Amino acid sequence: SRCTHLENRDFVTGTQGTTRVTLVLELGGCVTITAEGKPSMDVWLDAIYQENPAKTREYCLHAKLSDTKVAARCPTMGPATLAEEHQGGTVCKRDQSDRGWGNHCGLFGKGSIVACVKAACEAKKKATGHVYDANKIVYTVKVEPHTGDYVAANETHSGRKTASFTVSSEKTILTMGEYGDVSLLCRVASGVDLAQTVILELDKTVEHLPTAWQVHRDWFNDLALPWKHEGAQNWNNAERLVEFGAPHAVKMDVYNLGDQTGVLLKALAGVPVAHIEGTKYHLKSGHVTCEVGLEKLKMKGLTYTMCDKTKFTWKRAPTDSGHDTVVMEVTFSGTKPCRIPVRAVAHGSPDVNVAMLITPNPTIENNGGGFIEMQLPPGDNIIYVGELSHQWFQKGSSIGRVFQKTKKGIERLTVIGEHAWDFGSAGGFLSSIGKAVHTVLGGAFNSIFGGVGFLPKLLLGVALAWLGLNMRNPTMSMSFLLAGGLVLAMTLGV
Amino acid sequence: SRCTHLENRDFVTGTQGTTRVTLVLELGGCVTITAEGKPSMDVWLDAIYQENPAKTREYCLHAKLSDTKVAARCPTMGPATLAEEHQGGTVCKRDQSDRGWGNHCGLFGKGSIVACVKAACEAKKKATGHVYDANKIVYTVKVEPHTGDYVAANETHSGRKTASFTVSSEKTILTMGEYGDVSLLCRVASGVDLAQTVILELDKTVEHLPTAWQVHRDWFNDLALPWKHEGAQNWNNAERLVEFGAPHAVKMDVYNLGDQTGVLLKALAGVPVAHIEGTKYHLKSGHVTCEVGLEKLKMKGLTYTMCDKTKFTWKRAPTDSGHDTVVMEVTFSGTKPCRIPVRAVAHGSPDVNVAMLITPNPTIENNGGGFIEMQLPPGDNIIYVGELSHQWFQKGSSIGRVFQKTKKGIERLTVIGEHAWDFGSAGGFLSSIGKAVHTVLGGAFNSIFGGVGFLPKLLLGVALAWLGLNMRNPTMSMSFLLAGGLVLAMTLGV
Amino acid sequence: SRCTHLENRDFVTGTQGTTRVTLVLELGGCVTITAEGKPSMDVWLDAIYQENPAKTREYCLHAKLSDTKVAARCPTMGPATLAEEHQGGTVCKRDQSDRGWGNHCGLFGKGSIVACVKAACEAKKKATGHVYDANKIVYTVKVEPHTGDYVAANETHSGRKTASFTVSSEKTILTMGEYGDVSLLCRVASGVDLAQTVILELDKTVEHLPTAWQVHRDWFNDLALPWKHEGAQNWNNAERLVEFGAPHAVKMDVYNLGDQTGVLLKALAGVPVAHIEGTKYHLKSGHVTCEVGLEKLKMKGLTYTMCDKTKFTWKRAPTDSGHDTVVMEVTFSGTKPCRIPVRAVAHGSPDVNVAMLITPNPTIENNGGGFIEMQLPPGDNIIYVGELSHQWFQKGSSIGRVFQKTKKGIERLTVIGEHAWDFGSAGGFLSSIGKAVHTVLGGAFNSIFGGVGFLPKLLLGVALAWLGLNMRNPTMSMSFLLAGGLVLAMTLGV
Amino acid sequence: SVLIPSHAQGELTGRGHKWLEGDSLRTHLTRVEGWVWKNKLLALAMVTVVWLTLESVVTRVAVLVVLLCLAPVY
Amino acid sequence: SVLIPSHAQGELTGRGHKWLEGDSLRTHLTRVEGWVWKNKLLALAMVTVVWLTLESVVTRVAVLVVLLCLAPV
Amino acid sequence: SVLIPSHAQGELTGRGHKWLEGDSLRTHLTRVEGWVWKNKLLALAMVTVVWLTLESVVTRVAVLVVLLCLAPVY
Repeated sequence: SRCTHLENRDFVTGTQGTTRVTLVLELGGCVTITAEGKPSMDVWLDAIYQENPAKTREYCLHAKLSDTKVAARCPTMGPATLAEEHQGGTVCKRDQSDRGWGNHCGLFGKGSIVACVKAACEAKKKATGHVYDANKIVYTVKVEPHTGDYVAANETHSGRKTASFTVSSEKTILTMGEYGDVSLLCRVASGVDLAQTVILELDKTVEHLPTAWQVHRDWFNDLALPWKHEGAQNWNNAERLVEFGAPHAVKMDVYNLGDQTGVLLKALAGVPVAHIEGTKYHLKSGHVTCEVGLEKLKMKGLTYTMCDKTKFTWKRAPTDSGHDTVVMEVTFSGTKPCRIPVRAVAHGSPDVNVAMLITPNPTIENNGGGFIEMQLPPGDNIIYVGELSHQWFQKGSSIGRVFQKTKKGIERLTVIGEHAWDFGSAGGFLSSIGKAVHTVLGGAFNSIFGGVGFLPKLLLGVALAWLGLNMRNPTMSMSFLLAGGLVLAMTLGV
Repeated sequence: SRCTHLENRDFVTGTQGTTRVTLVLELGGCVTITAEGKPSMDVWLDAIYQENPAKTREYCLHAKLSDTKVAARCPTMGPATLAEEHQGGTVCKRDQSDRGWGNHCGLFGKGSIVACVKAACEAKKKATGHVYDANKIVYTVKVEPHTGDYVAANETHSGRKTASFTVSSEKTILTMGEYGDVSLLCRVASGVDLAQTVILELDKTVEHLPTAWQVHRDWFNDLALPWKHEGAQNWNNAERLVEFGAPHAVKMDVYNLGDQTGVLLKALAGVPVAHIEGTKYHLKSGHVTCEVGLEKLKMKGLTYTMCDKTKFTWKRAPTDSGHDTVVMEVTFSGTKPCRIPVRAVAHGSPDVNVAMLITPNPTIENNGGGFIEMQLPPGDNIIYVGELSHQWFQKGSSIGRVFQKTKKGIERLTVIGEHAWDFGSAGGFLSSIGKAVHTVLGGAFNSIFGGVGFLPKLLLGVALAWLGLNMRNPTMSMSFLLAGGLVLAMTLGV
Repeated sequence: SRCTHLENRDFVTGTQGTTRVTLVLELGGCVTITAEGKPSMDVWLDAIYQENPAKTREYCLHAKLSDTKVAARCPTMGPATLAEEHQGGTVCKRDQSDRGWGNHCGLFGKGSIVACVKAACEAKKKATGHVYDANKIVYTVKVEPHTGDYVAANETHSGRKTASFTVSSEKTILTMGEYGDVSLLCRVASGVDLAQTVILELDKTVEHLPTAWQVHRDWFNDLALPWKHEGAQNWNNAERLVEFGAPHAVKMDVYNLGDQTGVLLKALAGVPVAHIEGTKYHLKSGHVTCEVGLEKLKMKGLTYTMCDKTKFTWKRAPTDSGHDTVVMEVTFSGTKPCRIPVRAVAHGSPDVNVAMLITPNPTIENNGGGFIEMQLPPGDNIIYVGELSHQWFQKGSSIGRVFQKTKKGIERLTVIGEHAWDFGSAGGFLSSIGKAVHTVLGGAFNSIFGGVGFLPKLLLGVALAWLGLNMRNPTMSMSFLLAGGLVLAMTLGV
Repeated sequence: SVLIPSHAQGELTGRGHKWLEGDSLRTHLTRVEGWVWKNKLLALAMVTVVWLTLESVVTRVAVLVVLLCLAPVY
Repeated sequence: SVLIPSHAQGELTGRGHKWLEGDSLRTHLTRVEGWVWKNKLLALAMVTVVWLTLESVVTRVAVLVVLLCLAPV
Repeated sequence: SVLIPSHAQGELTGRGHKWLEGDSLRTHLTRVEGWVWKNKLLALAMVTVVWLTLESVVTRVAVLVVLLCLAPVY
């Protein structure tokens, strides 16, 4: 199946007789959902995108200057003036210069000078920003059944099915041939917080650069650069990129601060990448919450006869997948449609079959089948397929597996936030309480420290720790210690 | 007299029997030399320059990339190898990436991948540094006789003379006609410290940007940018502008950090400007110490007859100068060669003459003119030229003049350091002790706090004052408090 | 019985309540398994080998240098460069040399110099590292019926049978002629850790050196020599063998540090030897845990009648074995097929028979005489074969036998480690507890002191003891001293 | 990443034109002001906690100054 | 002059490709360690001054930590 | 086994070219500093144990010097 390809994968099992299971799909991830007597499914989120989003204020990065003009008058007459000073698209400065008989004034002292220039952004040095509309965003989810066949990453799997969700059409049914029907419910209101994300374009034909960035809205609105809205002809605040030198008697210099691209791209350091492929603007990082209903699923070939035990052969020997699972591929030559008798035996025990199969009831069929994936307990084991056999030392330990999965859980919690509590739960009391406590505490923490640097956050944590330790009474001492500990813990964890 | 065209004018007065005087000549400044019985002189420094200076290593600011190549190998088949990795002009990086049956390999695990790209510098985006040679540098000093003519700043005075000093230059004499010879001896290598100055050229073609900068050598030699010398064909450390994304299974991306011109110009903020003219490289700052010999000067027209008291008229009425002096110009009708009778009296005391002329023995000549410059005491005065009379209120006060001179002395100390103790000095203990104490104290302070910066230096001053407060014993407590206060005061004043 | 040919031998007895037994066979060892109701068997591990294993890395031991180049530049100019600096297979260095008029330099000071040389390796002076593949390794086990005939070490015994275990193999049945069938299950990948060992090949055709060595992977990765992979053309880090002298004005010398084979062979002191045979790579140390099933083995010739007691004669009079047994050979001339009446009696009691026979039931047949190996208690005894008789004195004592077995046990435990608890194991508390505790404590100790030398280990032990004597009041002092003693003892006892 | 450090101020002097106005205490205070408006809630929190907990006026003033100066640069 | 402030680190996250590695604990530990190894003499001078002057273990730890963090300025 | 001892350094001197630089006090101190930087944690462990168990400053200095000098070889 597809989700053996990724570094990131997860497993969830429906408890005895459960009809549906809830998931949070993370873009660039996978979940394998399994239940007794139900065919195993791979479910993942493939794309989040919109066509021609809305625009927002557009910045400039490299100014082009023209028609420099200057005027000045002597040390006792009225201030100088230029017509361009009242027009649009011009930047001007007013200053005083020293003059005297040396340059044809009648008196010695401070005369007046004014300079003006015309400013327009260079051809391809704009920075456009876009925002998504919740009424138009498309989420695409894909589902794949565990047939007994394997296909590479550049090959078309015949069982792949697609469901596209908008704010309308929140629920869909997918039909999967012999395996039956599966139900998907995915409300977009639970997904990415669209109010706070902006897509930043720069120039998309520049090779060796990403096509777009996913910057934060508050950060985007604070940049000190020239800017305008779409269609307008005259830039606001060319002053930020045009600077003036000190004046001579009757002349004054206009300087251009140059292209800012290198400063901008250094500021964007930590921002996630986004993509553009035409009319379509893709996020490459996000998540959705869904409920999957399994009741309409059914097994294939459950009534077949067993294979001829002597006919099997390996096409690929068993190998470790890196997810604590073993993968195998078998070939067969007897009467074609039949059921494979795979099993595995632990050393030092009476031949009990201990394998847990991810692909249930494997079959061989006309021009298909043969792939197997299974989990074995730690230690020395033997694998049997009919008369064919192989050996396997399963590395690791039970406590190691528990720790590994706990670490994965902590990582998910810190990456997805409050929505992590909805992963794989049967709903109810524990999950609801966890989510409520998490959200109410996180809101306050985000309110007090949103946008602050990691170093100042750590520094305040240390200060609070010291001050609580030094506090004059126990209650306040503990309160300050707890506050410092909380800020330190969260800053170090994130 | 050119000295009237600028602020920063300095008056130096000798005494009868003074053979010669020492001056520190600065760009954008000038001195008028007055003597008890000899014509006044104008002396100033016009240019410090070299022709075709020697180069130093060039830096790139906008990388051009081409012909990316990528290769990879499976988790057990050893590291990847690519032909271009050993050539020149190429940037390469090798890393590990995940593999598995999803890709066309035998095992699941970390493989090897390597990527390379040809790097160059774009057509006109290279900063280049030049350094001066002490045996070729040229200083130009100019001297003007201070005749009674007046000439605008865009027009050439027929009497001024030029001295082009080099390391191979002796004491030189300038004739300047009837006024007699004047002598100059300028000590090259007494001025700008050429061992730590670099002229930075960015692109002399662009319109709205200064043509050169005078950066510090200790700052120029450490700079995170690709660099090479003039004759080399391939760049070193091109890896400073290219970046590489996290690898996929069989691909990884090459990124370009763009043009750095805007961050460079931001760093150069405080640097002084320089200039380029064809083959000539000019500084626009610096100073040189030079001795001027007045020995062979003579006054003109000493044997001429006195002009008629009548037959004068004004051409420009008396007006206030920028330097607390009065300037005027008169016309005469009659037999031309003669001496102007000029005097001034306090209102209500015609017996005493209070004028101090900057132009001794004013004359009118067959084709000359009647420019005059005077200093008068504060208050109400009358100016007489023959029988022409004019009233004049002289603003200011004696305390104000003393204050102005003291302030300018402080500024010269701030600008040229210990060399200030040589300005206009006849020698002796004041100059000797001042220069010795200044050089030693300044050397120590520069050794400790040379490159630390204003606000960090001020903060350390505050810390030192706090330490002096904290130290328990009163006497060194106070001494250290005084030390902290002194460092604070000096770092704030400079 | 091949067990007689070797210095090292071990006996294991199956009590009648058992039919399968656990062995850990050691390459170069040998074991006799016997049960009162079954014919005895000789089983040993013959070889561990692979064909054409993988190549990890290759080092070079004698650099070849060619086409030296050098260039220099004067102080006032940019550093020198050579094209060889940007090519494959070259090593280069740049430095500063003093120059002046004496070298046509034009100015006194430090210039620049650069030198380069092409580097390769001599035809036969490479060193190749090979690694095994767990899915291709072969273990050979051999079993011998203990026929009662005898043959020397350079002769082939008709009853000897072979088994070639691999990961593919499972429990195998060997048929042994009239004696029946025996079952073997060997657990490949439970023996030597293939992830830690590298087979190091220096050269095949040197007449007076071993063909291969076995070395540890952590050591082999840090050999600090020039290194490469098969098929790659240019060496990495030839700078480790080329060395550069200090420069003259315009010359620099390149030195070669020569052959390293001597220092390598001196560093390898203490590692096990390996072997190479055509395409096969053999280890010469290692072990395999196996379970051997004795059911369906049956006696030979129980139906025969007893021999003519008067006809026997000696062919090889009784002799003392190396393993505390007696060995003899008889000849007979009567009706050939018949059982040998062999017995022995202690001198103090003429009624009780005392012999214990390793041969299960000796008989003579049309071909093959009578070899007998038997055990007797310490003291004076008489051996009878029918009328033929001989007199024997058995050295040692029961206490000595117990002590010698204890020595054997300790030695095996020290050599093989954890697997010692499986030798002759049939489950049970003592065996299980021993293996568990040994695993835990041995792993803990190894993680701390793995790879550390004996002298540092002894010094740490002594220092810990001394610091315990020097330690503060609380009782934990004794534990500190005990820790030092423990590390010292565990270092000394091995 | 390319990291060009800002040129030192006091080592070079003259009377010709300078490229731009250098960094200064007024600039520092202006930047602090710009930061405070965006982070007012945390500003009030930091001022109130120290003003309440510490005992001496001068010490509180010093700590406030140090905190404000340190806040924006990172 | 125009100042484009650096983007906040933890406000926005996920599992896609990031642009470049932003300032983090690892980076700052590396910076302080390298700086100390660059300014050894000064580092030991400050450390010993504080350790000698300040009276209590916890306050010495706090002051040393803060100073080492701020040292690169 | 053949074991050629390292030539003594202090017994010969001159101003001509030497074959290859040998050991010296500064070289050993360089190796000590490099080792300490490589194994920071172990260095602090060794320092703290003795700082806690030995009361006399001179004794601590002596033991620390001995341990540091022996560290690179072991």
